[PDB]
Amino acid sequence: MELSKETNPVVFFDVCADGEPLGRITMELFSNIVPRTAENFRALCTGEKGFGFKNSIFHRVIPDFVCQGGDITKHDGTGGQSIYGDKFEDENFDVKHTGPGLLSMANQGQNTNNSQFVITLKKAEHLDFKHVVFGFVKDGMDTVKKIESFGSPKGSVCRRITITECGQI
Amino acid sequence: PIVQQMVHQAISPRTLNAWVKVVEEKAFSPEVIPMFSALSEGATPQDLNTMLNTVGGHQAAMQMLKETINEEAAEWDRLHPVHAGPIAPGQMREPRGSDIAGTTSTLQEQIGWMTHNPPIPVGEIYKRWIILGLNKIVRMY
Repeated sequence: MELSKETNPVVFFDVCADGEPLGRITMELFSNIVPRTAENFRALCTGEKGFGFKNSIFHRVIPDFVCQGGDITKHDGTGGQSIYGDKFEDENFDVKHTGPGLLSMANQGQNTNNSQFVITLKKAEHLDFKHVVFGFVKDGMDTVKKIESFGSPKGSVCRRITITECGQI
Repeated sequence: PIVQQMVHQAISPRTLNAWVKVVEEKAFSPEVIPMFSALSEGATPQDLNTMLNTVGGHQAAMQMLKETINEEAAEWDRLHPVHAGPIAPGQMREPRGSDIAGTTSTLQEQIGWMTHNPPIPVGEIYKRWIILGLNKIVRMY
């Protein structure tokens, strides 16, 4: 990826499925393109604002599409909370959904970003101009594929997939 | 309405005329409800609105009907909270009460929900709300 930079923040998720370790997902955030959206995600990984992704789950997984999580308030897709509020605006749509392993903001329409996010499992151009892409999986796509295997077409998960540890490297 | 491949057609003037006839002639009769059901086979929310809006007068009755529709729409939202996207390929966003009532949804969305596999029969759901409202109006006389 040619958008990558050494000065961009790097964060991680350690993921477990019903207690069984799945490994670490390491992500670079495009602060060079979307600093506000990147800063939200970074802060939620560290939990420095008093809340974050620690012990949140992947509540929705659709194979060959997305692994979705980050609902830190309701843990089912109905909630979420950013460092800027329970809603903040779409920063830009510069980076497109060109392939797997991209980080993109979940939302309920225009300017409804909070903490919910997606890791893409495939190119998803139909999300372009609608969801803000703000990073990519630098390492541990094997962990993302393990998460994918517990999903279903309608999004239901057959295991409790918890972010047991997270932070910034 | 949707007719079966499932394809969309605009509402027929004959359907509208038949509805206007039963509303005008046999106003506040119990048999308005079965006639409403008979004339709304495969109807979209758009079609149902077109039927209801074609009637001139009876605006106090329409206001009561509107109030019933708003209650059922709010009840739908109470029981069906919104889940965050993104929408997967070949799938639909979740309809809100106002989408079922044909207020905030597009025709294409209405068609999309009704013809999806599995479907969300927004036309039928809205029909139940309307029939509930029609029953209230008939009940008080």
